[PDB]
Amino acid sequence: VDRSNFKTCDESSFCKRQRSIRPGLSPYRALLDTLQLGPDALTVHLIHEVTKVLLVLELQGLQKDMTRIRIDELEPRRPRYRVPDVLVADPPTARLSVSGRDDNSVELTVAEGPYKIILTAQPFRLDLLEDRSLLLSVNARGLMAFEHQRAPGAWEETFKTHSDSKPYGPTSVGLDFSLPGMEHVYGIPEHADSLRLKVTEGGEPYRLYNLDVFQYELNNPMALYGSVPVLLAHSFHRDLGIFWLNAAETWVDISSNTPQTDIRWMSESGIIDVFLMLGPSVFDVFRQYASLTGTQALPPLFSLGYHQSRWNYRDEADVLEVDQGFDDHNMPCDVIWLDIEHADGKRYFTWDPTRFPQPLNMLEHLASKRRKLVAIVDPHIKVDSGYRVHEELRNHGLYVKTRDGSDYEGWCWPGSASYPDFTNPRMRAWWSNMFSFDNYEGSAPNLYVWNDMNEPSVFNGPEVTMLKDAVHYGGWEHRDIHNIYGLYVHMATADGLIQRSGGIERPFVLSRAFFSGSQRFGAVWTGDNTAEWDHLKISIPMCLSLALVGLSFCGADVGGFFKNPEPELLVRWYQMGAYQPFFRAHAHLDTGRREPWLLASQYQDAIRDALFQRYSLLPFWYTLFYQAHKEGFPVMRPLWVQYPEDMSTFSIEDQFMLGDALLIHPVSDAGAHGVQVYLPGQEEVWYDIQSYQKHHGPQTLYLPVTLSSIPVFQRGGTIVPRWMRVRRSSDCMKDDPITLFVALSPQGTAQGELFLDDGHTFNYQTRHEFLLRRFSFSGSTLVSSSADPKGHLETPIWIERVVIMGAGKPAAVVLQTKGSPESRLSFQHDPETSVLILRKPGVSVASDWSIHLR
Amino acid sequence: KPFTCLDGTATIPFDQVNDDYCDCKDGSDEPGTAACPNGSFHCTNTGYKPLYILSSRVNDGVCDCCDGTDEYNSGTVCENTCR
Ligand SMILES: O=[N+]([O-])c1cc(-n2cnnn2)ccc1NCCCCCCN[C@H]1C[C@](O)(CO)[C@@H](O)[C@H](O)[C@H]1O
Ligand SMILES: [Ca+2]
Ligand SMILES: [Ca+2]
Repeated sequence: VDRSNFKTCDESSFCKRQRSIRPGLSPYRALLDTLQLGPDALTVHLIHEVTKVLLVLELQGLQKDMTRIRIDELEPRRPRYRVPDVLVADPPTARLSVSGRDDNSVELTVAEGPYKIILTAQPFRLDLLEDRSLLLSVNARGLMAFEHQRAPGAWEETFKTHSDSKPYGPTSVGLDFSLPGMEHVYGIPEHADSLRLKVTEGGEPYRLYNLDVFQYELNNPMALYGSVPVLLAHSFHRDLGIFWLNAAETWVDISSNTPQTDIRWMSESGIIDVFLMLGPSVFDVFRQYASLTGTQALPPLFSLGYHQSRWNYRDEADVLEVDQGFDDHNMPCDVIWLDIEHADGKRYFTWDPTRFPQPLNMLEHLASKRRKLVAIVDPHIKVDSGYRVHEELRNHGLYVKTRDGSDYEGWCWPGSASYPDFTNPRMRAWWSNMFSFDNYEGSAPNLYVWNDMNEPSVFNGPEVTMLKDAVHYGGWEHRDIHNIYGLYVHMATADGLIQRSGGIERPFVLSRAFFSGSQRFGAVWTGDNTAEWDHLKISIPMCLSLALVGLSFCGADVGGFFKNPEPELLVRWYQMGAYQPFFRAHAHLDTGRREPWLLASQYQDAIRDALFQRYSLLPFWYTLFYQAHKEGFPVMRPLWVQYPEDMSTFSIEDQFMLGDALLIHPVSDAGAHGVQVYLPGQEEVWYDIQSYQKHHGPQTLYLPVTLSSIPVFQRGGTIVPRWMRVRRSSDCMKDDPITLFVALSPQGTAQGELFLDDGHTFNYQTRHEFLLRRFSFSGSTLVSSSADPKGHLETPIWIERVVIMGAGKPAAVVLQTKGSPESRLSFQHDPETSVLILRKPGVSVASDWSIHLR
Repeated sequence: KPFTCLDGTATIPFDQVNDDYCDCKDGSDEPGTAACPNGSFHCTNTGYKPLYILSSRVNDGVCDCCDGTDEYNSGTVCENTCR
């Protein structure tokens, strides 16, 4: 990477000003004579003792144990930016009451307790408590900074050859937070860095500014493609989360200190708007954040299959040869991807007339194989009077503008290009309408979309993005909105795929740039990684950092985007990717073809094995994403989320869990002969899903591996559903029978869920057409019941097999289900592995039933 | 008379032949279904050459045999294209 292209904090004038303020006595104080206590908000004026600038603090207790702090100017010359469209609703409030007051402090109770807020008058300070336990402090180190708007590098500012006219001057806002008892903080993607966020004292702050970083490097705090301003704090005793709702460029300082962590946010414009999410558990934090910004959109089942991509597939015949290659080499694949060379000279929504002359016929051939296609659509529009999209957006004034009122023009893939103003709701409605089958000619229901370069990437712009003083809808500057520009592209595209179907089909959109709330619109991936072993390792902490802040549909390019991976590295990457949410192989224009059947037979077999495991686990993945969609719980989880009191897990990032059932430790070293697997949990057991060997936790197990090994363990007390009939695509499988894998706890119990629907529509929510089954084992009986009775589904899916790990040999097996006579099932039992196989239950998955082991 | 797996692994009653559950390690008990992972389905394909296909492609919704016999209970109606 060329770092001189990108500002350090020192080269950013507002970051340099803010960060030069070091901990000390704050000049802000609250004017308690001005205090007014309302139902939804407490308001009180703040004053800077020197400048005499007056601010207004809006403090709100919210339902679900959350507090919201908003600070704005009292008398602003011009309104400051307040981030729209991120919050899914106006958060329900809780009442504040005065429970104590002196000359310098006012104690506030949220509803009837036990959460309290202490407002200190001078110096201004906020403390949050549950009973008498101090949870969090605000401005305890006196780092609050609010640059008020003066008369229109503090003003006119240059970086390299780009001049920011900065018509409003310094407007930055900042605030610090103290976390007593916390030593581990996580989140604020996106950064190519460790899961546990490092202290920034001796170096750069973490930067949140959606940027296109060419050949980005590992273990550094440079800003990457997306920004989610959410930090989570975890200790043995509690879990906390901070949501800094600001869309401008933001820097985050982290310092350690009886153990305590301090967090400081520094943003270029906008108001101070922060949510404090008090837990107490990390799942309480997940729900709290989900209530503000929504939950992960339910992916259509196919998008959880395997995606085969590269820059670029030559033409229709190449795409069909790839399709046939998968079938001729017995490898499953759901989606083949068309990168930017499929269009006419990077004019999006078009097709190259020589290499893709009949896109509908190509989509019809793939539909006959029950496979999908994804086409890239970027938000830069070639300046071209022969280009219908550009003419419509220009004639309707839907482009981002410069200060002189002309449409902004930068340089990107098609050369000179303009940028639609996606903050304009009319522009997003226009975009969504362009995805109708009449407007996007050549598209069909099995064509889906990839939004790339939506930071936005501008090749000749400062830091390869849009100028700060470009002007958006309502007159707001680009510096005010930057970090939600990509989100708006993701949103308008996802809406377009829903509207083209008349509101029935669920969308699939991949996006590179993202913000808080992007989980509502589809998937993201970690951009342009490299075919190196360290980039394989870092896919885990990067997608885990996204999982913790709501973005569960995450992945990294399998094999690496840049460069050519050695065959062993490509195999280890398929095994890694097979157990990550978004599963796509992608490659640079100048890389060699690496479709999985082009390798030697030994590497093909291990890659096929990995693909079979992924497709077999689709019912399990589908259920985890339904739980993420309904509850806000991440699919891919750090070990500390399931074991919050095992402090040896607080930093683990070579290991991860899927739900609470599967612990994954992929091999990520060339020529490795074993891995150190930490199996956590007191009174916990784990089953090696390959050998069925049972292991007692806690321990660090050395497990020998070969090229075909994917170290995966099932937790005792869980039931994992699988489709053991692997076909060529998920559409082929979605009516196939289920096999239930029961891993018995030491108490002889297990439980799990299974979600089913049609796989691609919203009928599950508009018609309640779905199944949510609960499977439970206790005593010697396995019982299927409804976990949500409002869901009914016409489906031929049945239970073809039950596998029980940790069971003794029964004398007889008896199945009962209503409407049927009592049935006897034959079985098989391995005494060495204590595995019990129940042959062909044969019961509908929609029916209640129970299997007893006599 | 019961059925014998062609690898001799077991003996099952003929009601467990094509009963949509894999009982033989070689897949020989399910020549007409998608139950076995290692099984094969024979397209008789009169008018063309008869070919074998994977059992995983029986009733997958995809027309594999030119005579269409591999799709008999999937909702996909396959035409004869052996010509
Ligand atoms: O310095 N340079 O090499 C350089 C200079 C200029 N300039 C021209 N004028 N000024 N500068 C322009 C480009 C470059 N780099 C050459 C290619 C590396 C960029 C990769 C972008 N990757 C995304 C796009 C895509 O590659 C295809 O859509 C997707 O495949 C991928 O997944 C996406 O993430
Ligand atoms: Ca059988
Ligand atoms: Ca077929």
